[PDB]
Amino acid sequence: GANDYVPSPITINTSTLPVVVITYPRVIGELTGTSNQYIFNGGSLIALMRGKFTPTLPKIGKITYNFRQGNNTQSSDFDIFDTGVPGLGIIIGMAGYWPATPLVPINSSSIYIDPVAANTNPNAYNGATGSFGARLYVAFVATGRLPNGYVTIPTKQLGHILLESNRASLNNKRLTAPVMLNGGRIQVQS
Ligand SMILES: OC[C@H]1O[C@H](O)[C@H](O)[C@@H](O)[C@H]1O
Ligand SMILES: [Cl-]
Ligand SMILES: [Cl-]
Ligand SMILES: [Cl-]
Ligand SMILES: [Cl-]
Ligand SMILES: [Cl-]
Ligand SMILES: [Cl-]
Repeated sequence: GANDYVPSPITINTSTLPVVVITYPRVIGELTGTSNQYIFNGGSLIALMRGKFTPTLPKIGKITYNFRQGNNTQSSDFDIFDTGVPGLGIIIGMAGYWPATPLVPINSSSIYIDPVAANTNPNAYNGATGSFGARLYVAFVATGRLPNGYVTIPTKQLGHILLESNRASLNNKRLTAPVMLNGGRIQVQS
Protein backbone atom coordinates (compact mmCIF):
# COMPACT_ATOMS: atom_id res chain seq x y z
CA GLY A 1 0.00 0.00 0.00
CA ALA A 2 0.96 3.63 -0.53
CA ASN A 3 1.90 4.13 3.13
CA ASP A 4 2.85 0.52 4.00
CA TYR A 5 6.22 1.49 5.38
CA VAL A 6 7.44 -0.86 8.10
CA PRO A 7 10.20 -0.40 10.69
CA SER A 8 13.40 -2.37 11.16
CA PRO A 9 15.94 -1.96 13.97
CA ILE A 10 19.33 -0.32 13.74
CA THR A 11 21.88 -2.06 15.97
CA ILE A 12 25.43 -1.49 17.21
CA ASN A 13 27.52 -4.16 18.89
CA THR A 14 29.22 -4.10 22.29
CA SER A 15 31.59 -6.77 20.99
CA THR A 16 33.45 -4.19 18.88
CA LEU A 17 34.72 -2.23 21.90
CA PRO A 18 38.52 -2.75 22.10
CA VAL A 19 40.11 -3.86 25.35
CA VAL A 20 40.03 -0.94 27.79
CA VAL A 21 43.65 -0.54 28.88
CA ILE A 22 43.96 1.70 31.93
CA THR A 23 39.08 10.38 36.06
CA TYR A 24 35.27 10.42 35.78
CA PRO A 25 33.43 10.65 33.47
CA ARG A 26 35.64 9.64 30.55
CA VAL A 27 35.22 7.85 27.26
CA ILE A 28 36.91 4.43 27.31
CA GLY A 29 36.38 3.51 23.67
CA GLU A 30 34.12 3.60 20.66
CA LEU A 31 32.08 0.83 19.11
CA THR A 32 32.28 0.22 15.38
CA GLY A 33 29.70 2.52 13.84
CA THR A 34 26.83 0.89 12.00
CA SER A 35 24.27 1.89 9.39
CA ASN A 36 20.93 0.68 8.07
CA GLN A 37 19.64 2.16 4.82
CA TYR A 38 16.15 0.75 5.40
CA ILE A 39 15.02 1.55 8.92
CA PHE A 40 11.70 2.46 7.28
CA ASN A 41 10.86 0.84 3.95
CA GLY A 42 8.09 -0.83 1.94
CA GLY A 43 5.47 1.79 1.00
CA SER A 44 4.66 1.95 -2.70
CA LEU A 45 4.46 5.79 -2.85
CA ILE A 46 7.58 7.86 -2.27
CA ALA A 47 7.45 10.27 0.68
CA LEU A 48 9.33 13.16 2.26
CA MET A 49 10.40 11.75 5.61
CA ARG A 50 12.42 12.54 8.71
CA GLY A 51 13.48 10.68 11.82
CA LYS A 52 13.10 11.88 15.40
CA PHE A 53 15.20 9.97 17.93
CA THR A 54 14.11 9.72 21.56
CA PRO A 55 16.55 8.07 24.00
CA THR A 56 14.83 5.91 26.57
CA LEU A 57 17.58 5.02 29.07
CA PRO A 58 18.34 6.98 32.27
CA LYS A 59 20.39 10.12 31.69
CA ILE A 60 23.22 10.32 34.24
CA GLY A 61 24.78 13.61 33.08
CA LYS A 62 26.81 15.12 30.25
CA ILE A 63 30.30 14.77 28.81
CA THR A 64 32.21 16.65 26.11
CA TYR A 65 33.57 14.46 23.32
CA ASN A 66 34.51 14.31 19.64
CA PHE A 67 33.99 10.99 17.88
CA ARG A 68 37.09 9.72 16.07
CA GLN A 69 34.64 8.29 13.56
CA GLY A 70 32.40 10.76 11.77
CA ASN A 71 33.60 14.13 10.53
CA ASN A 72 32.87 16.69 13.23
CA THR A 73 35.99 18.76 13.91
CA GLN A 74 34.78 20.21 17.23
CA SER A 75 33.80 18.50 20.47
CA SER A 76 30.15 18.48 21.54
CA ASP A 77 28.17 17.75 24.67
CA PHE A 78 26.67 14.26 24.85
CA ASP A 79 24.18 12.88 27.36
CA ILE A 80 25.53 9.88 29.25
CA PHE A 81 22.97 7.08 29.40
CA ASP A 82 23.05 4.30 31.96
CA THR A 83 23.72 0.82 30.59
CA GLY A 84 22.52 -0.50 33.92
CA VAL A 85 25.99 -1.88 34.70
CA PRO A 86 27.58 0.15 37.53
CA GLY A 87 30.39 2.36 36.33
CA LEU A 88 29.43 2.12 32.65
CA GLY A 89 27.36 4.47 30.53
CA ILE A 90 27.19 5.22 26.83
CA ILE A 91 26.98 8.27 24.61
CA ILE A 92 25.18 8.23 21.30
CA GLY A 93 25.48 10.05 18.01
CA MET A 94 23.28 9.48 15.00
CA ALA A 95 23.25 10.73 11.42
CA GLY A 96 21.54 10.51 8.09
CA TYR A 97 22.40 7.43 6.09
CA TRP A 98 24.74 9.07 3.59
CA PRO A 99 28.19 10.04 4.89
CA ALA A 100 27.83 13.74 4.02
CA THR A 101 25.20 14.27 6.70
CA PRO A 102 26.60 15.24 10.10
CA LEU A 103 26.86 13.18 13.23
CA VAL A 104 24.16 14.59 15.55
CA PRO A 105 25.18 14.29 19.22
CA ILE A 106 22.34 13.03 21.41
CA ASN A 107 22.13 15.71 24.11
CA SER A 108 18.40 16.55 24.39
CA SER A 109 15.21 14.68 25.22
CA SER A 110 14.51 14.18 21.48
CA ILE A 111 16.25 15.32 18.28
CA TYR A 112 15.86 14.99 14.53
CA ILE A 113 18.79 12.94 13.32
CA ASP A 114 18.00 13.53 9.63
CA PRO A 115 17.57 16.11 8.21
CA VAL A 116 19.28 18.17 10.96
CA ALA A 117 17.51 21.20 9.50
CA ALA A 118 14.27 19.88 11.06
CA ASN A 119 15.62 20.81 14.50
CA THR A 120 15.13 24.48 13.61
CA ASN A 121 12.60 24.28 10.69
CA PRO A 122 9.52 22.22 11.61
CA ASN A 123 8.60 21.86 7.94
CA ALA A 124 11.94 20.40 6.82
CA TYR A 125 12.03 16.81 5.55
CA ASN A 126 14.30 14.65 3.46
CA GLY A 127 13.84 14.70 -0.30
CA ALA A 128 11.18 12.33 -1.52
CA THR A 129 12.26 8.69 -1.64
CA GLY A 130 11.13 5.19 -0.76
CA SER A 131 13.12 4.56 2.42
CA PHE A 132 14.62 6.18 5.52
CA GLY A 133 17.94 5.10 7.00
CA ALA A 134 20.57 6.24 9.47
CA ARG A 135 24.06 5.80 10.92
CA LEU A 136 24.57 4.97 14.61
CA TYR A 137 27.59 5.80 16.76
CA VAL A 138 28.15 4.78 20.38
CA ALA A 139 31.02 5.20 22.83
CA PHE A 140 31.35 3.65 26.29
CA VAL A 141 31.94 5.97 29.26
CA ALA A 142 33.47 5.18 32.66
CA THR A 143 31.18 6.80 35.21
CA GLY A 144 33.04 5.24 38.13
CA ARG A 145 35.79 2.85 39.08
CA LEU A 146 35.92 -0.27 36.88
CA PRO A 147 37.10 -3.66 38.10
CA ASN A 148 39.69 -5.58 36.11
CA GLY A 149 38.60 -8.36 33.81
CA TYR A 150 35.55 -9.24 31.76
CA VAL A 151 32.19 -7.49 32.21
CA THR A 152 28.93 -8.52 30.54
CA ILE A 153 26.78 -5.75 29.05
CA PRO A 154 23.10 -6.70 28.55
CA THR A 155 21.34 -5.98 25.31
CA LYS A 156 19.73 -2.57 25.75
CA GLN A 157 17.22 -0.54 23.78
CA LEU A 158 18.88 2.86 23.49
CA GLY A 159 15.75 4.53 22.14
CA HIS A 160 13.50 4.68 19.12
CA ILE A 161 13.22 6.61 15.88
CA LEU A 162 9.80 8.02 15.06
CA LEU A 163 9.01 8.35 11.36
CA GLU A 164 7.46 11.69 10.42
CA SER A 165 6.27 12.84 7.00
CA ASN A 166 4.39 15.76 5.47
CA ARG A 167 1.94 13.15 4.16
CA ALA A 168 -0.70 13.02 6.88
CA SER A 169 -1.66 9.38 6.43
CA LEU A 170 1.95 8.22 6.76
CA ASN A 171 2.73 10.63 9.60
CA ASN A 172 -0.27 9.58 11.64
CA LYS A 173 0.83 5.91 11.59
CA ARG A 174 3.56 6.98 14.05
CA LEU A 175 5.85 4.21 12.87
CA THR A 176 8.75 3.61 15.25
CA ALA A 177 12.00 1.67 14.91
CA PRO A 178 14.20 0.57 17.82
CA VAL A 179 17.80 1.66 18.24
CA MET A 180 19.57 -1.26 19.87
CA LEU A 181 22.82 -1.84 21.73
CA ASN A 182 23.54 -5.52 21.18
CA GLY A 183 25.00 -6.85 24.40
CA GLY A 184 28.31 -8.60 24.78
CA ARG A 185 31.50 -8.79 26.78
CA ILE A 186 34.06 -6.05 27.34
CA GLN A 187 37.46 -6.37 29.04
CA VAL A 188 39.18 -3.92 31.38
CA GLN A 189 42.95 -4.18 31.96
CA SER A 190 44.05 -2.01 34.88
O1 LIG B 1 18.33 5.16 -1.39
C1 LIG B 1 18.06 6.52 -1.09
C2 LIG B 1 17.64 6.65 0.36
O2 LIG B 1 18.67 6.06 1.22
C3 LIG B 1 18.34 6.18 2.61
O3 LIG B 1 17.24 5.38 2.90
C4 LIG B 1 18.08 7.64 2.99
O4 LIG B 1 17.65 7.69 4.37
C5 LIG B 1 17.05 8.29 2.13
O5 LIG B 1 16.92 9.70 2.44
C6 LIG B 1 17.39 8.12 0.67
O6 LIG B 1 18.57 8.84 0.33
CL1 LIG C 1 21.36 -2.45 11.67
CL1 LIG D 1 29.70 -4.22 13.89
CL1 LIG E 1 21.53 -1.42 4.91
CL1 LIG F 1 31.34 14.14 17.33
CL1 LIG G 1 16.55 -1.88 27.64
CL1 LIG H 1 -1.33 14.48 2.93
